[PDB]
Amino acid sequence: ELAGIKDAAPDATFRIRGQKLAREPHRYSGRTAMRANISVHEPRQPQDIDTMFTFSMEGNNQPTAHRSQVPFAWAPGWNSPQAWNKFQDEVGGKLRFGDPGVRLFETSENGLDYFTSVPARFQPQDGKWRIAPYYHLFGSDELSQRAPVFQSRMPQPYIKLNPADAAKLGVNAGTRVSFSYDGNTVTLPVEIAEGLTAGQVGLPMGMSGIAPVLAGAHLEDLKEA
Amino acid sequence: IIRTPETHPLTWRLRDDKQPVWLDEYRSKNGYEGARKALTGLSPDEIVNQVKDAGLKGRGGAGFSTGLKWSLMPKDESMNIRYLLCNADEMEPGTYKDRLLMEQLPHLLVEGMLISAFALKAYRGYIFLRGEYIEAAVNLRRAIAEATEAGLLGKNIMGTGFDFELFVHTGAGRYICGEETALINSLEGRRANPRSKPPFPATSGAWGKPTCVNNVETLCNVPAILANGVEWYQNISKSKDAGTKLMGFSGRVKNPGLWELPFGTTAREILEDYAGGMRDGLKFKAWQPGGAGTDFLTEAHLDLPMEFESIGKAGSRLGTALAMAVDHEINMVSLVRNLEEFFARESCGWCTPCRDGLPWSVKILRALERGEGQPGDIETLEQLCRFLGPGKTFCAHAPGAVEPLQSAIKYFREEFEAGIKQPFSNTHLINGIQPNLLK
Amino acid sequence: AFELSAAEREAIEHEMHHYEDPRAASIEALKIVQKQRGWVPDGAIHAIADVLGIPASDVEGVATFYSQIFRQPVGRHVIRYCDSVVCHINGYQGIQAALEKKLNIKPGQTTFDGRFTLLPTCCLGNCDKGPNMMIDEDTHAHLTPEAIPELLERYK
Amino acid sequence: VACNLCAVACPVGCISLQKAETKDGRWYPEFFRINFSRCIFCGLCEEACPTTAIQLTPDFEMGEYKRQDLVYEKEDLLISGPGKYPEYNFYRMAGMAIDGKDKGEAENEAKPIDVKSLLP
Amino acid sequence: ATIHVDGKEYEVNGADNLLEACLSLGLDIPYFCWHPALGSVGACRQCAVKQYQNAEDTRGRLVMSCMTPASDGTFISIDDEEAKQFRESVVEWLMTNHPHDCPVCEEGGNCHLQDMTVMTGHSFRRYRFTKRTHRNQDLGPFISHEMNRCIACYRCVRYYKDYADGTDLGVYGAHDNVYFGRPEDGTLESEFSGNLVEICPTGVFTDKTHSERYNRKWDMQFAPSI
Ligand SMILES: Cc1cc2nc3c(=O)[nH]c(=O)nc-3n(C[C@H](O)[C@H](O)[C@H](O)COP(=O)(O)O)c2cc1C
Ligand code: SF4
Ligand code: SF4
Ligand code: SF4
Ligand code: SF4
Ligand code: SF4
Ligand code: FES
Ligand code: FES
Ligand SMILES: [Ca+2]
Repeated sequence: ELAGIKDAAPDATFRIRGQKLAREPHRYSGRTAMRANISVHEPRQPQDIDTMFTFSMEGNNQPTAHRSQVPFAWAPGWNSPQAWNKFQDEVGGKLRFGDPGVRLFETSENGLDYFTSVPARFQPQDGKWRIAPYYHLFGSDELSQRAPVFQSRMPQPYIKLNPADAAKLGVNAGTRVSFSYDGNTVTLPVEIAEGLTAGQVGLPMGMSGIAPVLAGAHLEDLKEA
Repeated sequence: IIRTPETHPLTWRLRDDKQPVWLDEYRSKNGYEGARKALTGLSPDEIVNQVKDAGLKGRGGAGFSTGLKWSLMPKDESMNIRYLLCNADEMEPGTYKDRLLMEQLPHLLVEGMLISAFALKAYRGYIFLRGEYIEAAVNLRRAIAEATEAGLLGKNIMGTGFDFELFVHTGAGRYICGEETALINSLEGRRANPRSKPPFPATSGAWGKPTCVNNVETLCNVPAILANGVEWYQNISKSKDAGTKLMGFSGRVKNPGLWELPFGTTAREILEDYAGGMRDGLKFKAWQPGGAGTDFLTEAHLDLPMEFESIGKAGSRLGTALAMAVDHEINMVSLVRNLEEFFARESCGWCTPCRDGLPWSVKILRALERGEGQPGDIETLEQLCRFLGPGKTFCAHAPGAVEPLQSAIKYFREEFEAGIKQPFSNTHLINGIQPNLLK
Repeated sequence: AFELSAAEREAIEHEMHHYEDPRAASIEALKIVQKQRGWVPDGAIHAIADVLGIPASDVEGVATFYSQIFRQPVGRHVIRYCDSVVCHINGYQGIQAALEKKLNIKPGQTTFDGRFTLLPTCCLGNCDKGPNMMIDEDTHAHLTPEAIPELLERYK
Repeated sequence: VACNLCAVACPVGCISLQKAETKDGRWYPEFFRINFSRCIFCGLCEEACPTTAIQLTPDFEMGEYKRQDLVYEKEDLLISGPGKYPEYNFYRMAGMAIDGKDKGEAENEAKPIDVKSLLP
Repeated sequence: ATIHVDGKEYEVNGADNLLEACLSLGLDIPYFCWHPALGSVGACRQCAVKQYQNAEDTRGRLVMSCMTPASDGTFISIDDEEAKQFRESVVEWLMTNHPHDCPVCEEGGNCHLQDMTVMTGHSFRRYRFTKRTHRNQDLGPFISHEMNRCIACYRCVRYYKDYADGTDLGVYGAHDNVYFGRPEDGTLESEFSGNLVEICPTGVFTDKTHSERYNRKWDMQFAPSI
């Protein structure tokens, strides 16, 4: 099934007229002084036997090179991101020699059949709160939330409640409520979400201490802390 | 000076006490007769053809014929939504005509609205005003309400099944709103940046619908053509440009006013026989034929007919035909500095040459006024004048902006050379670097 | 904090009934707020944006694009004098000097009591009777420098 | 100002530095090292410096015992005076706002006109 | 379609404008305001070429290649003397207010205006008057704002409003006091606000995360990745 990945990128023996592809621009600087604080002896340049790129400027990055992988856009006279116009066959279209990436599967001729599993309508039962997922672009991802720059853009950990459910619980906007899931009692402050359907409660998936697997689960013993 | 209706179709119903003409007085003096004829006996395309072969031209300054512009409307019946706009901005300096027709004769404008909106099949009409004409706004709104309660505005106008609605949109004081595409953009509530052509406003104008933008003077000229006929309108003046026009002189003259004359009247008659000549102790130096956005002309150009072709052959524009006279007591550098400061501070900021070259010429002329000119100054001014003409900029505000500068440079270069006193010094010295002394 | 009045909101709705798009009432809404409060405060942009359904960015751009919409507080009267070409020919400079001598302020500033705010303006359309001045809703023609303090004493 | 023009203009590549910013926003090099065992004293860095910060004094006695001591860090490069150019200041010409220099306070810079100003 | 650039015949797509058709052929035409993903508005007036009516036409007319359709049998010239002078003049007019900030700017070495001034051959300055300045805004922890370095090319407003449908950034001001930014200090609300660091041809919008540990583009070891 994974036979397509052979055509994703050419192997490490791929050369453009005998030479490799450069990683850094040809005017890379400081080559004899980046490592001078450790030792004055110039070390071996790192050898990249895995791929067709090299860890130096001794390579090919011409706009007319027959390849699909471009490390960066640079043309003589075009040092801006507008060098991609020189790196395309036509401006605004595809790359000059085809875009990288290969489809793993084609479209099947015959499709599936109709799924008869029609679910019943949602019934808000007492004492159990269904988890509505509120994803955020900054925070839901496992790796992006660890970025210290994202913490300023990170929203505060907030739990969303219907006005009717908030009135039933007697809680306002901003007050702290505590809920337990899988023997883990955590406390969060409350926003009031008008469009949320009653009997649910809204949680931000991917937060610190809140798993994204909680979507669609039920919440017990939600109460004001 | 008597004003018979045969030779003064626009201003023969004026009142001597500077009071507006209301609905009963307008209808007593043959009012809404062309409106009645056009709505009863004439098809809209017949009225468009009559305006086309009557030789009526636009009075906003472009000189474009209105019949040809009305013929650019789409013939598709699926787009029945249509808009007709009046450029009642009148923000060009030296222009005071539209204030005169639309402060004390609003029913003529209303009748022109009705006739042109029926001919264009326009279901709505707007008058894009300016914020500084309060009395004109009050008179237009009162006349519109009076025409509404008299059955001439609204649904089923005079039993013809044509529904037309008229609105007044008071502007907020920006000169670029006088441009027709920018007028449309300001009508929609956006920043008044103009639009590129093609597409024209006729194909897709206000809110994407077919739209016709016309001056106050042209829409006032229309009901006279519809009432007194077309062959009468062609026989008003024996010139290429037919019909009467509001022309007049202003600025240090005995009688700075405004008159209605047939086309082809030479500029000395409007200066001496009507404005009384220049004032006591002031001799003639120059004159602008169209106001702030035209080329200056000398004494020898005073015996020239005020037509589009004659002034265009002379190297200028007729414009609004409201000439301003400059005596010798006013320095040309100061006057051009004031003109360029107005044009630089009324730029819309869309396209680079006008936006970042008019302030440069402003600073150069301000340095010339105080006598701080440097070598290479007039060269920079004529460089800017060459590279701000038609086609280079997005709209025609910048050609009209650099027209007076190049005209005063061509005709009065000795006054600009007097301000060049300082030697050229762009770079201050740096201790430890020998300068590159260019020869 | 800025809260729109009921009369302001009613006038804005009646104005946006006239156009097919609610964005077209932005200039008239800003002018209505300007007429009611002298100038356009910071929360007025958000209020007009929430009423009209258009974002506050283009409302602020419209309010800053047009010179007759004031985004800074002004005095009880706005004296606008025509600095254009014909009034320069007719000599508006003496009128401006008389105004600066009476008000003791430069153009673009307001008096310390909030009475007058002096501003140059565009062509007022009265070039045949120039020079011309424009206090809040009244224009004046054939101005002389000696008649300026007599003219300005009828505005409290 | 740690603009890295000297490092790229150096044909031997014996310059390394890193840009850092203070609280006010001015730019300085976090570190700065020259490999004098590699430098050919070609003077291209001083020619390419847009602030005239780096200069070549008339001093030649730079012999050394070990090659590790030929790498001159920022402690051995910053001197107490302006060197061969006594009165130049890049921040007087620069358009960026720093401590003690507001917007419009540089050479040939007008005061910032606000978009809310009542003047047309 | 068939075009003739400097007397040389080329075959191009007839629907596209002259700017992208000529940039597809490798010809070098200056441009600021036009973007391949945003369309033509004809703002910067930098893309001027000299179009002739027919083959035996010598006068011509200065048009903008981004708003000129690449119709069949078009005759244009790129390196005409008047066209080159006008393009250098447009660069100079953009240079009358650009601050002396290139050593202390993050877009140095990656600046479209730098490459575009060097490409047009403009190197001599004859502007001796003052330069306008603008106060900056706090545009959140990602985008750093420096309004002095703007050239009013209207790319940011066009992308952020027409393309990304963002509502908190726009253009204000007037004739030469145009201000591109938020109406008040605050974080940019759109989820596609990062593309302003390359949509902007100058260093008005800069990557503040990169601006912390900044180094120039020639010092970057790059790689393609996902
Ligand atoms: C900068 C500029 C300002 C203009 N101002 C006006 C104006 O105030 N009134 C007007 O009728 N036309 C004005 N025009 C001309 C319009 O573009 C257009 O000719 C007019 O709206 C209708 O033309 P018409 O006379 O054929 O009806 C202006 C044009 C430009 C370029
Ligand atoms: S010439 Fe350009 S910047 Fe000037 S007013 Fe017209 S479109 Fe606006
Ligand atoms: S003088 Fe030395 S440090 Fe300077 S550019 Fe030349 S080799 Fe590099
Ligand atoms: S020494 Fe000069 S050239 Fe080198 S980074 Fe500093 S300012 Fe730039
Ligand atoms: S901020 Fe950048 S993208 Fe926006 S108009 Fe200015 S130069 Fe263009
Ligand atoms: S954005 Fe301005 S300061 Fe930065 S490199 Fe470009 S021209 Fe220089
Ligand atoms: S020039 Fe002042 S009123 Fe027209
Ligand atoms: S690229 Fe054509 S005018 Fe901007
Ligand atoms: Ca590897």
